[PDB]
Amino acid sequence: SMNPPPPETSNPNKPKRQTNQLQYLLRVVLKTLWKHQFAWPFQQPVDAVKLNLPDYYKIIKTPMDMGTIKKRLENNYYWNAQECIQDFNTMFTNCYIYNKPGDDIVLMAEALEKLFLQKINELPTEE
Ligand SMILES: CC(=O)NCCCCn1c2c(c3ccccc31)C(=O)NCC2
Repeated sequence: SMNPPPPETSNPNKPKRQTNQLQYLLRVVLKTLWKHQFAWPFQQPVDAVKLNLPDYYKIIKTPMDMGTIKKRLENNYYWNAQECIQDFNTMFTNCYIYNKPGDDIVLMAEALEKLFLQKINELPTEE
């Protein structure tokens, strides 16, 4: 029923790159999803305490959220686009794994994931 530490957003000994696909992931993908009317449940780690979800971190062992992803992008945590794409997919999958099918939160994730897929379909070829 307690919150775990959040996912890592800083690690000096992880090698890093700043690149055109990662720049698109920030400027196009993350920013598109972040501004959406259904983004708010996804903008920070799940607070299982305040939200009264004592089983959340029993079920979800790979937490991920857009606040973490935004920090990772802005703070140059990633080596490649696939790492970031994986974080988005983990976020969506967690939502579908935890929640009751058909609930509002699932519909919210689906709306964001539709846009995610639309944007990553046009991920640029690397420079
Ligand atoms: C991103 C994520 O999966 N968070 C965990 C659930 C957070 C609490 N919560 C819920 C619903 C919901 C809807 C909107 C915000 C928070 C919500 C809803 O539809 N079913 C009940 C749970």
